[PDB]
Amino acid sequence: PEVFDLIVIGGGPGGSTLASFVAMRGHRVLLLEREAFPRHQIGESLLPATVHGICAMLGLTDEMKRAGFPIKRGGTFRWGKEPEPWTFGFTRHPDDPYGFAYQVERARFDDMLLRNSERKGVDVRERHEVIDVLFEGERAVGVRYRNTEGVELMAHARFIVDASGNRTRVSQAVGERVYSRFFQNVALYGYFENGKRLPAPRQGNILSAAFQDGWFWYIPLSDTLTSVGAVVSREAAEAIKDGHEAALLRYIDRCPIIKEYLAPATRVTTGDYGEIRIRKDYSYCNTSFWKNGMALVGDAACFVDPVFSSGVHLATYSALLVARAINTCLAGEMSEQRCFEEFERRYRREYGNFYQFLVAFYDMNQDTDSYFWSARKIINTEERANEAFVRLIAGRSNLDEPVFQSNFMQGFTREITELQHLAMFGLVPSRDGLAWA
Ligand SMILES: Cc1cc2nc3c(=O)[nH]c(=O)nc-3n(C[C@H](O)[C@H](O)[C@H](O)COP(=O)(O)OP(=O)(O)OC[C@H]3O[C@@H](n4cnc5c(N)ncnc54)[C@H](O)[C@@H]3O)c2cc1C
Ligand SMILES: [Cl-]
Repeated sequence: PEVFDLIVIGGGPGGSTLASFVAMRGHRVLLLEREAFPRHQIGESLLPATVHGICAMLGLTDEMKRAGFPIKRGGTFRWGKEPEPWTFGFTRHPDDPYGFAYQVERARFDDMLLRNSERKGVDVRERHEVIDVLFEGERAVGVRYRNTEGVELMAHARFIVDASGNRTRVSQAVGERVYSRFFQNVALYGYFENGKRLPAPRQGNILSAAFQDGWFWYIPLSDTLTSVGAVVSREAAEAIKDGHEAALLRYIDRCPIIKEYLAPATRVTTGDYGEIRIRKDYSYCNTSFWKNGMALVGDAACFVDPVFSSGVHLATYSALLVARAINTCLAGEMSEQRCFEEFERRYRREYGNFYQFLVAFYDMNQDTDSYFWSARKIINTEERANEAFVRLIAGRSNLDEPVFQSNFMQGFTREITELQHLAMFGLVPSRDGLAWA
């Protein structure tokens, strides 16, 4: 049974990124991926930190350029108080640092990434499904898998990392997955050909649009292809079944901007983009991201919600953080505890930043007759007590007098909240950036 420095379970952006970064330091890594690449996965809109930070460190800048991925300068939102769409840009000027990102076909993007792993020296093996992580001495020491044929084998390493995404079958070995009560949403999504684009030089921007029952994303993948998804209540899903296509089509009709952008369009009916998928119970965090010899990265560890497109960034950032722990420990410096505690602290900080901001962002949409939006509001009480206090001591307690009248990780249990509080409170990289100094 083969011996490695690291075994990575899953070859999406989390797994391939971590594998590459440790192999780049000259270590033995195996990466097992259940599927044969290329394969469809949701998660198409990217951020500059991944495009200009991660992908540059991986040495993929040039290959990204040549791919023909639409260039994402920011996004447009129909969201909040006003009906008119507003826009954001990553930077004030088009070409200054971290100025843009891409809208990617994940099949091609992940494949591109996994191929780069190989070339970086990673032993990647497709059609290989991990079944169990193996423990000895209270430490993760290997995995059981099935290879390309039905054959059950084993492999061993000093470190085992679950990068196997939301359907991980091994994460419970590290911690308990705890679902957010706030982001209790289901996404229903398909692909459309020949749909319209945003104006100006913004054709490649993501568009997200709120309507009465939730919100839509609208991501251009090429001149002809658009990813389109409705994010609605979990409760609505339990009645979209036996009628996937009809549910989405009816949702499209009920969102003006999406209705108009898809009027010229035909839905893809064949291939990987001809299906309409559902994702449910996607918002969660684990009670722990590492134990002893094992770590969780990407969707295996935690996920917030698709608005503002943070998933691939989180996966790739956590991959870098784990890579640094592994590259620093395999060099006999520091300790496993110091390095993996730093990993979890940093990861929870970035996850927490997005969680907090997205709760407030959901809260800012005004739609007073929407059940969906009314149930996705910041739960205050203490601010309302404060406001009443302040009204009183300003001389304004009389609300009938016209002369005078002219929290944290919401939706989570205490355990997640406390872990997040410690990490956020409400080490520096080596010159290489591949380990800790
Ligand atoms: C509705 C929806 C919309 C989203 N939109 C965006 C977006 O616009 N932008 C963005 O950045 N993110 C988006 N995300 C999130 C994004 O999908 C994920 O965050 C991202 O794919 C995480 O990558 P990963 O490497 O951790 O996992 P994955 O991409 O899921 O890859 C894990 C890999 O592990 C493999 N695997 C599974 N089990 C095993 C096993 N037993 N053994 C071996 N291999 C296994 C799988 O085949 C897969 O290839 C969205 C998510 C949802 C739910
Ligand atoms: Cl996301």
